[PDB]
Amino acid sequence: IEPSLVILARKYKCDKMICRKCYARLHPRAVNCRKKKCGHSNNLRPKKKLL
Amino acid sequence: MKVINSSRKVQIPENVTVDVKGRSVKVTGPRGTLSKSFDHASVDINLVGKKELTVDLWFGNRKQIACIKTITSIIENMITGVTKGYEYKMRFVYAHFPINVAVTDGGRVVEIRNFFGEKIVRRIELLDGITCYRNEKAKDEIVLTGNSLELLSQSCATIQLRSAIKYKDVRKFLDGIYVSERNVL
Amino acid sequence: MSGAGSKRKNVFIEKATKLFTTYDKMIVAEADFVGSSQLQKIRKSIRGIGAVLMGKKTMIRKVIRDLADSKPELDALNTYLKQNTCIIFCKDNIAEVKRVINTQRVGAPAKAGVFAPNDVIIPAGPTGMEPTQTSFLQDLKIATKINRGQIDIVNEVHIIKTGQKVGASEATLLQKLNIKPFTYGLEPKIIYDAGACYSPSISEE
Amino acid sequence: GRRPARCYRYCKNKPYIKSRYCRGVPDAKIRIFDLGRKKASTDEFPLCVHLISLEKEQLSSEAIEAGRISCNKYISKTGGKDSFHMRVRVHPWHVLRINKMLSCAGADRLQTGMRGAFGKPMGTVARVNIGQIIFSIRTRDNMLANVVEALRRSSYKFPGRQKIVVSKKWGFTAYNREAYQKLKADGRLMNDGANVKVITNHGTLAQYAKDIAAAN
RNA sequence: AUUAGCAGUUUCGGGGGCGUAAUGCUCUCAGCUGAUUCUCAAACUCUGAACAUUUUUGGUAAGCAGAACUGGCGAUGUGGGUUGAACCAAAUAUUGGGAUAAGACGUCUAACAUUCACUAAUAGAUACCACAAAAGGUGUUAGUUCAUUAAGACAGCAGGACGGUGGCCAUGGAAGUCGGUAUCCGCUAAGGAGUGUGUAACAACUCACCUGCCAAAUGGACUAGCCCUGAAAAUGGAUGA
RNA sequence: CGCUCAUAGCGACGCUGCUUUUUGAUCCUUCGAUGUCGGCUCUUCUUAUCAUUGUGAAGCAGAAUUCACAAAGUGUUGGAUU
Repeated sequence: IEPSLVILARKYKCDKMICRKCYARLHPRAVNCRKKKCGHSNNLRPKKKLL
Repeated sequence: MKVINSSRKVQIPENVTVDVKGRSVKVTGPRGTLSKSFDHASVDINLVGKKELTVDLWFGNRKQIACIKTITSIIENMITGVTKGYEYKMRFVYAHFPINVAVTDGGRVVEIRNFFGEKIVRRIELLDGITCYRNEKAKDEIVLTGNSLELLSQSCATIQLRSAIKYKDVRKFLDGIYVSERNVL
Repeated sequence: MSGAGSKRKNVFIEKATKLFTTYDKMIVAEADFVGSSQLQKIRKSIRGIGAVLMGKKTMIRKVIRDLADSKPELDALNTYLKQNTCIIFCKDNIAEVKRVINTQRVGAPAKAGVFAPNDVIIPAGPTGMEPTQTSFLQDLKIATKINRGQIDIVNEVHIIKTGQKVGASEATLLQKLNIKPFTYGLEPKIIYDAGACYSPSISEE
Repeated sequence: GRRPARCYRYCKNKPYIKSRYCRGVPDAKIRIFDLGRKKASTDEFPLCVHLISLEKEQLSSEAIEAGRISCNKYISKTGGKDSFHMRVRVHPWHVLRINKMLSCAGADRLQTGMRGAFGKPMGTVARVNIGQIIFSIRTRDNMLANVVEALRRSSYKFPGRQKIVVSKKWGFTAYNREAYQKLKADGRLMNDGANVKVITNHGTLAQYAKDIAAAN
């Protein structure tokens, strides 16, 4: 298993930044939930990794 | 505040000819014809002779000022697609199960069997300007190629979206068909 | 406005306009990939004979010195619009400076977006290829031909110079292979004089 | 537990203190008030960072104590204690009352429902007005960023809108910063500990030189 | 009712240091005294005004209970508030003309034109009145203040990111990167005895700061208009439609 | 607290609301009369969702479980005691 493929696959569905009200994936350079339920809230964490 | 005038300029290369008639831009290139309407704008698309195309907007504020760069860059996408059209490269990542991929060229469709060992066959048509082919050289990679970016990248996104592991932990499995490269020539 | 903020230019201009009128023969260099590891091993040789002095495009504050000096910032060769420079100043060794300044270079692989010096050779051939690293080079746009029993494209002539960026996929072919063809470092452009040009020729030796 | 403070939020009653007539009222939840170094001389801390209330209400003693702990803890984590000295500029004197009725399912039998309705004292409360300071912090000028965040941290324990101003005075005094600096550099200041006393022109009728030789 | 110190006493009541031991010198530390300092009250006062709205007590509250002035409903319709006992206008003999009042003027519905912004939500639309809050938003409009820049700004893309040194300590091992403490230097435009990821610790990638292309405005912390989140209840559904 | 880690999940000390499925509070209607508990039966409505459908988070390796969203379309039991 190539490490570059794991990096590419984590780029698309693991390296996100999930809002705290809206459990909703955003891009890793986000600052705001893009959705109305959040209230466009500026409260968001990274997606947690594995070990 | 809404500014008095906010224009942009699109540079037409010499082998490309635009045929615009009232917010209906139609490029014609060596490799293929492409067209898109911009009838959702209060915009006078207008060309200066042969080399230029000037998107303009009189008294736009925001949500209108913000749209002239969008519909300038979309005409630039239509231009670059008909000089040297886009070619996307898509790579297979799998943990254990080797993903098989079928391709014919009736509707240029892709068929993705043995994805995660699922026995459902993921037949997917391509958008109507697009073909694709397997990479004999680089292993486990299918290269998409086309004339429009809104067709090519959307076909690639449908391959990528339909190649997900459901009902599991997506941080570990990571089996799919993802866009790797986004070249032009 | 100006003259404010952190790491002030008003404490650099005391070096950037005052000691720039006390020197005879100078070297217009190139600092486009030069390290600080490779720099500390050339800034101890120049330190006894001169200095390594540059304000880096703060140097159009030298226009007030050009009243009687008539010093050109744009009238000489290499008109200073597309590159980075760190010019080499000397008091004692104005003459034999060109030999230790072009010795301490190290050959190394390049990356993507580097300023591409005049001597770059792409790693090719049988010794510049593995049978396992073909599948990376088999990823690119250019189709390969069979020459001397290897999936490889041959390009050993110089095609790129200063002012053209290197592609992104070419960087791993230099980094992963041990092929380091050129020993690069500081590059003298113009031999500058106090109001004129001493030698309007290049000499990398 | 305690009744919701939306009952006792707004001051609609006449003020009602612990006295000869309000006998058995329980104590206040805020026990200690002034926190920090507080042996600090007034020359040390020049910065008066306040927390004023924008609406008039009854800030409960239980709320002032929680805001006090929330303000103490964040600066003690940030720069350690003695880097500030805050008092609290509001005291819970008005006592609340509860006409307590039983939660029993047959409660018609037992409780005098609105007969002798005058409630028994629960808690205390502080009757803040609009623009009345409740949390005054005196600290160094290198903590204008942190004590405003601590007063923001205490603004969420308090009912409604609180405003963190940075006062234009030397800190727990009446004189402005350049005016305290004038009163010190011209020699009309003294050292009463954590506060000044100005050499006035009022004992200057025979002599005032007992104040001169101990001037700040 | 009541908070905090500073000073005097300070030897004292207790702790001790100090001359070798003590009402002997000084420190918190108690206490007495003085000049300060924070909040102060229906049953405190030096001073001290001018059903509905307002003043107002009990109650968590009530379309609850009780008062005071005034105006009403009861007694009283009419015009308006879709509707309505009290609200607004305005009081009633029977009528005609005119101008009005509150209220309105797309249609129901008698009555309009011109003009400047804000709202892009299925929102919002006559006080009483038929609700909504704390807390939020890189939604947009207006604004306040501070900082950056032709000594080349933010942003993008790239080059550097070195030594003494792997700082002291501590330990299988801890070397920039698990921790307690310091934080200076050479060389320069620029280096944290390191903003991080990882490792037998490194290595390797990385951020601080500087510099290269570039060409002109950039960044922040607030303020408060409208709007959005907050915002869930039973028949079908109500800015009156 | 969660080994480290405030906010996966929680969350004291406080504060801000909603609901009318608890019981109070009140006495506005009804005392020339509204038949008052429970159960059986049957229909419809609510969403504050237990399952099912689609999704997103986790301290989600798989399995199991936990948090949330669009969701009220369709289900939501047999019994001993009273």
